[PDB]
Amino acid sequence: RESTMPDRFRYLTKEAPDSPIIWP
Amino acid sequence: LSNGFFRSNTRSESYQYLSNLFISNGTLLDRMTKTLLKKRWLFSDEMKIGFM
Repeated sequence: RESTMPDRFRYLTKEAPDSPIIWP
Repeated sequence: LSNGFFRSNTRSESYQYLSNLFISNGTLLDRMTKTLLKKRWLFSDEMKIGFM
């Protein structure tokens, strides 16, 4: 697609996963 | 308006110096406008990297 978003700031648009709390 | 010809020559010398300076660094502006052509955005980091 065509947009006005710089390639440097693309990876900042996603949500990272998180490890569940290992201790319980 | 006797003060309309001094500023014209001041800007003329400014333009002549700018042209003489840009002639020596023509490759800089060349690679720079090509970098702006491929990568659609241009920040200060890419700016200083392309100053090489």
